[PDB]
Amino acid sequence: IVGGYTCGANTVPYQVSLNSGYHFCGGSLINSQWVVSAAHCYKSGIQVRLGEDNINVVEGNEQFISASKSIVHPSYNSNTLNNDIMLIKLKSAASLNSRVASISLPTSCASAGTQCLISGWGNTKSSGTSYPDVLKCLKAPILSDSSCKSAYPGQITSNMFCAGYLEGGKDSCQGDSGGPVVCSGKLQGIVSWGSGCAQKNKPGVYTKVCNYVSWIKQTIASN
Ligand SMILES: COc1ccccc1-c1cc([C@@H](CC(=O)[O-])C(=O)[O-])cc(-c2nc3cc(C(N)=[NH2+])ccc3[nH]2)c1[O-]
Ligand SMILES: [Ca+2]
Repeated sequence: IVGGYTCGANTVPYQVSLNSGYHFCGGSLINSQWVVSAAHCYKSGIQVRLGEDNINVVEGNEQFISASKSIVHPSYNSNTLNNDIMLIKLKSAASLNSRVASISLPTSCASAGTQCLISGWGNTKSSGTSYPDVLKCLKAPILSDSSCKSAYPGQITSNMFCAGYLEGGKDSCQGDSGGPVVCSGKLQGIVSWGSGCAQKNKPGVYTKVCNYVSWIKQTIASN
């Protein structure tokens, strides 16, 4: 997250770190046994780390659980990143509490202008890598479709939306992929891609979760 601030330990109880010997992507806890993340963060040997804050020190409240299965959306296209969503079922349920809680799925899509909270342990620099130890937060609005399409002509599908700042300096970045974009207490987006990080006129692009609600529910139901 570039241009963000320290969230404060466990202030974002639904955030998870996907670890394969190191933190590589974020994710959102949606029920005690399932997490939603991005399809391009898929790999085997994933351990889900809940209740985290400083990812390099155990401080307490952390729960490490291996993933049972990862279900990448069947229509996920790696070249366009269309349908960049994945469900990971945990080997055992997490114990929910105030530091580990699920987030709600939406009932409507959100409008441009809605303000959301984006978090992650991704790069904090737009030029070079600087990965933090604690969770970073950023408040960003959803942009209109015309501003999104002007920024990325021919690269935005109806399963994506843009959020951020056209002037640059504040944005999500690599390492943040798979994590949450929460607006009015609902999971509306998944950190997916962007051109560089926090570059002028190149906002973050997010998976439009409201379009996968029925799929999430059905897929969780049948598994
Ligand atoms: C397939 O790529 C990945 C697989 C697993 C984990 C991260 C990535 C991933 C990789 C890479 C690097 C790879 C490198 O240089 O090492 C690449 O290909 O540009 C970038 C991202 C990434 N960039 C991002 C930029 C933004 C943004 N708001 N501007 C948001 C999410 C991003 N995720 C990103 O999500
Ligand atoms: Ca820790």
